[PDB]
Amino acid sequence: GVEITEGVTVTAKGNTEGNTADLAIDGDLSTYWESSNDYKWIEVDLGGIYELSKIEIFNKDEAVYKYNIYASEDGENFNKIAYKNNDNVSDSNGNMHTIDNVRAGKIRIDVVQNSNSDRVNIAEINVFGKNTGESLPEVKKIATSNFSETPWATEYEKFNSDSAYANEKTLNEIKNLVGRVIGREFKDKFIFEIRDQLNGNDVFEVSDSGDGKVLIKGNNGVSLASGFNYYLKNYCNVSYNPIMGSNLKMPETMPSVGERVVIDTPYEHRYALNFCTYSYTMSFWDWDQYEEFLDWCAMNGVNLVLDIIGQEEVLRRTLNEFGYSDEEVKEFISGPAYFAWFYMQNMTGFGGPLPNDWFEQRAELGRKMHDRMQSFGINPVLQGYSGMVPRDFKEKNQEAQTISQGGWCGFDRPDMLKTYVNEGEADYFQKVADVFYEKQKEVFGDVTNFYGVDPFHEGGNTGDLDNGKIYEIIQNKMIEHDNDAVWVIQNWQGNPSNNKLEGLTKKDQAMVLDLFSEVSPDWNRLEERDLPWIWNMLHNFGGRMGMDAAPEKLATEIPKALANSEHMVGIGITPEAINTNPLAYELLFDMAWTRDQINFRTWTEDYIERRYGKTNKEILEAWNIILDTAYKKRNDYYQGAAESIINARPGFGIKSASTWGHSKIVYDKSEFEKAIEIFAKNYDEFKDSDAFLYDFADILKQLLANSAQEYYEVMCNAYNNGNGEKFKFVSGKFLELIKLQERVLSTRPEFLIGNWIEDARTMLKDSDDWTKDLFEFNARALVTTWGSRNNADGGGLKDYSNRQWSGLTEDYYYARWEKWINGLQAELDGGAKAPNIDWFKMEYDWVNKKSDTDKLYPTEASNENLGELAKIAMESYSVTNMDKI
Ligand SMILES: CC(=O)N[C@@H]1[C@@H](O)[C@H](O)[C@@H](CO)N[C@@H]1CO
Ligand SMILES: [Ca+2]
Repeated sequence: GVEITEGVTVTAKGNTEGNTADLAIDGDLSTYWESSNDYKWIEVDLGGIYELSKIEIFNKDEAVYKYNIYASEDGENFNKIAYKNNDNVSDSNGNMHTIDNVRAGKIRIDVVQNSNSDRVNIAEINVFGKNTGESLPEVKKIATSNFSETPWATEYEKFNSDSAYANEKTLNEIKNLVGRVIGREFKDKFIFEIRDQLNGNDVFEVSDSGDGKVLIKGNNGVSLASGFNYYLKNYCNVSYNPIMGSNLKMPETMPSVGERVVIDTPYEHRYALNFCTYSYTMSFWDWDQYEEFLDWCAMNGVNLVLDIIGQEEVLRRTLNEFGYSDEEVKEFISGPAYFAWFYMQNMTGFGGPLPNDWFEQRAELGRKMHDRMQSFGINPVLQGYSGMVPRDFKEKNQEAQTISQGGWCGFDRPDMLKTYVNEGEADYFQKVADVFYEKQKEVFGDVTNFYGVDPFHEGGNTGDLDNGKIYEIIQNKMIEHDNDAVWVIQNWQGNPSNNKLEGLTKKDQAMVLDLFSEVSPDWNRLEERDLPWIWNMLHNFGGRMGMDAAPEKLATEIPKALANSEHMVGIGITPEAINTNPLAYELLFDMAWTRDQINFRTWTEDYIERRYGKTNKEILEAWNIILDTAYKKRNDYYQGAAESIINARPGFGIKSASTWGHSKIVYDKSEFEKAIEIFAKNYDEFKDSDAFLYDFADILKQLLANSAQEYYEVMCNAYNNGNGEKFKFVSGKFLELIKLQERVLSTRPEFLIGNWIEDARTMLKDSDDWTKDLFEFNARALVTTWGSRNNADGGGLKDYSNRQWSGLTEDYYYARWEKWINGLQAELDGGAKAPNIDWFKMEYDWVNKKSDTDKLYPTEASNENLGELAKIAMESYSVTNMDKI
């Protein structure tokens, strides 16, 4: 094990001025590399492959550093060979790590923590090993297939050109949906038929075949699956929701339909998904989860779906034509949990770089999905182009004209190409837009006419440019590459302004999603300008959880809008995550199949019976309590469910966990608790229904969140009044309340942080330790600090995506409240005034832990008895009995 003192080089992706990467290997403890951004790692090339025995690391000062060390012997796979995670200070002796004679040609050191500073540093790194005499192999450049080369193109064109082949494909796939949803044994109890549209509208039919089979007709795959769904819900008491709880118990014999049914929808489009859904929910989904979602979409009538899968390969091909290497593209693109804000032009780089094999795998996932969407008749919304480029685009393309977009929550927005230039100037918008659309075809082929792009989303800068001309040129360029193109435009807090929208010269080739129609509708100005538009329920913000829904508005306002408009072309959901309140989403898509207002109370009565497989007068009573409290119609502005005090940074006078959220419970808390009492009383009868268990946990965790808020206010008066003994008692019950909450959360697999993290770590096959640790960082950061310090704090993003999740509650939310409570108690006991707590440092310490070295979170839910937990909460942690407590 001889020290390697020749041929050693190093790179980094960032450094503060005069603290370059090479200063970590110059044999001088007085010079150091220091990080300047969130790339906190350096990569050492050893000038050959050595079997390493020791790695020695010196820091620039005496802080507590934590870091992870990776090695590669093939040039591609960097696996973890050592780490420091104890709390020892660095000193002048350095830290020496034993390596077990691991072959390595390259080494990565990632300094994730410095107790003294946001920035990390390495003064010296020495490596000890024996030469093997071998050199690393040249690593294969990124290669991806053109669509036309693949079997996907063959199958896609065959569907297009052969109506008989396509109908057989659609009918066979619908049969496969039946098998996946309710069981293979039910596939041959259904006969599916393509029919025509009913006077220009999508339509389905359900009826008896004559021999005890169910005959379902529909004009395309979505209508057929919606007919299948209609039959399950109205004749089988069955309810399908692969994300939020199902009752799939089929009768012993197929129920007969009786009088035939024909049902159509007046909406050309039924739309689903926010850009944000691709991050807060779908970041680590595999094909199995996409297939389920599409089965559920088709069954709920969905036929228009935002689709950004594999767009990284589209952008790689595009930027490669303008002076960007693959490595530079990977630095530009974000990590896997941040594509929502990368493609909305809000942020770059953070969470990356993506692995090299990312690009082909995701292009293949996208092609897989377009085949299934084609079978069903679901239109994807691919990408438009508006001028997004990296900030160094002019450095590489000197004649290009760009506009700096400034910051977004402490992130650097990408630049924007000037949408038009002067005569004599080069028009790189035309150049890059031409390539972008052409490369998108190369990756996926002609799969849709709908394209989504949103310049100046939540900021940016229009420079000297005219707002209307900008939108005129973007649309014209889109139509140039697809004559039937429809630009799908988000409508969010009054933007894009009327002046922007009036620049659209082809109104029929634009479609505006009114993003927030169930709380802050903004479609009148779209309707006035004869712009096709869609009525959308947003409902969910950041995946933040709680009992919250607007069923009365859905049942009334949607048909009212259709009766008072001419350019309402559909309805949709725009949730930032799909993880809460399945009633809201079931009801929205149901409103596609009526032109009249419906009764939301009686609809809910039918819904819960098929959701639980059974019903009675007590369960119905509890849900009418829910309808009169958490789901009651309101007329204020609010973003998502009222937040749980448990999830907020501890402090005085807290009114929300997120920056733009709300913690006020607008219903009577003791009234709502009656729903929990009724669920507990009927637990033993309904416990065989997983959806009942799902909803029980939902209302019970809402109960403990509601009561915790009351205990916090008491806890706060005790301190402000100096009553130490009372504070100790109230805060003791508070922490005990959270402990009980953790047990409730533990019962649901949907609430386990271990599932979120494991999905991140396993979403690619044959990925190295480096990639797994980096993906886990994406998963941990998104639901806590969101970004690093300037994003969480100065940017306002801290706890934006806070989740009432198992494990995360124990190790994050409880830990914060415990540390704050201990500080206040010491002060009240005659100690020094409680220090200010740098919350972000503590939070980022959890963000950077790894599942394979620190603590592995479970993927299996517990067996705790919700009914029993409900009794404990009512007796010892409730609002009703709070004065006895
Ligand atoms: C950090 C975040 O998730 N910000 C989202 C933004 O990305 C989204 O466009 C908007 C409308 O859905 N809701 C939030 C902003 O108010
Ligand atoms: Ca040095």
